[PDB]
Amino acid sequence: PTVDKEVEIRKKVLKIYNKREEDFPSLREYNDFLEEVEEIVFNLTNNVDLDNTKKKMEIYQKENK
Amino acid sequence: SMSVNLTRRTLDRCQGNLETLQKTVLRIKETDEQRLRDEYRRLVEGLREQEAVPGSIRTAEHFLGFLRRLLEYVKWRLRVQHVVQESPPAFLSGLAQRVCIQRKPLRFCAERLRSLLHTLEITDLADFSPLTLLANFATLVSTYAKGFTIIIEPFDDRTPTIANPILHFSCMD
Ligand SMILES: [Cl-]
Repeated sequence: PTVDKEVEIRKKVLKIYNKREEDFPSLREYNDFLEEVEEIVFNLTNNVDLDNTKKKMEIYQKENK
Repeated sequence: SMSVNLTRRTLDRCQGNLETLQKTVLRIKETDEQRLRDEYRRLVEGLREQEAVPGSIRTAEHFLGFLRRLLEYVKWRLRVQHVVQESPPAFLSGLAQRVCIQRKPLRFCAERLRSLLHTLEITDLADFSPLTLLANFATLVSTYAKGFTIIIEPFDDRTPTIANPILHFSCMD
């Protein structure tokens, strides 16, 4: 993957995982959320566990419509 | 001190540094992942040398990807044909817009890099002087982005029956 590919994948993910620090009652929950976003971007970027990852994104997006 | 200069050639050496680090992390993933898990545990729940390390740069690979996006933004900015001057907040705004890097993880860049270098047990430190320079820039520009402010409080809350006003000089206003 090029950095350009990583960035476009990241922007797509963040359009869905779009929460900010003030959307979480605690900093711990926010930081866990950030790490989850990294795991999703890494999976889509490196073509790893794709089905479970896009399953996860669909569930998150339904729960956060 | 509080000044940093980054040349195009310095950034080329940073790209070399990131290449080296990425190859080292892949080797360690194939040979000794426990070292990486130990660094993670130290960062999230143990000894550091206030605020928790942001969840976007806890793992070695997430942090290396973060540094590649930072380096690529900075390389892009240096492709000018004339002098450019801008405020730190404008530079950070471009950073967030173009490569999705926010100000807060930038604050942690120097410390996270020192942790990563200690964890990969890289003995020589001058070898990574360019990347460290980039990390320092990241920390300085994020920490001091809004300059300084003076706040005068007419009395101390701890001792509200005496006139002990307080002058505060600090960042972030
Ligand atoms: Cl911040």
